[PDB]
Amino acid sequence: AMAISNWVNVISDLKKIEDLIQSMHIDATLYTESDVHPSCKVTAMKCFLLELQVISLESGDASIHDTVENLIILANNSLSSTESGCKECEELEEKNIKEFLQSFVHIVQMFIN
Amino acid sequence: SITCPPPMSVEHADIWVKSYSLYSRERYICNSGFKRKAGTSSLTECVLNKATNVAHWTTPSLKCIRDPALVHQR
Repeated sequence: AMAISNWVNVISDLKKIEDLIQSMHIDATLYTESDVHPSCKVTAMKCFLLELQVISLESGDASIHDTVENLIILANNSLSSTESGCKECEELEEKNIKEFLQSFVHIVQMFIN
Repeated sequence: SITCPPPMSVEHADIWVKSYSLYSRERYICNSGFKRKAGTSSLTECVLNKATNVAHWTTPSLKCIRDPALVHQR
């Protein structure tokens, strides 16, 4: 069977989340690394993943939680198969959900081969 | 016509409530020198104990941590 990278499925879960939240009113601001240096990418990916969970929690929605759960399962998988002096997540700029998810796609493109 | 009481305190955070009305959504904000822990939520909501007709604010998962920006200059 064809091996398809987990990050592809991560990208389409992000798109799914974008569509699902359009009907809702999530107004959280989230730590967002808009320009990830390659040298800190795993640190940054971990922040994105943590902050996606806030979107999930605040949603109170089954489909969103299920999509988020599937996304982070997929991500942790890939990340299984040391960066020093990277910013903590709380050092990042906070942005709205739309910019957050756009930047999440951007980092995911870095992990695709 | 149900409304919520003053919200409970969250360590290192404060809150100003725009509406005490049922299902109102509000947010705790970490004090100066503290930051919301990534992956924790500041949202609280006024919800109903169904078989009590009494409303309360949900506990947020928020955790306020020392600002990492500062933790390095002392």
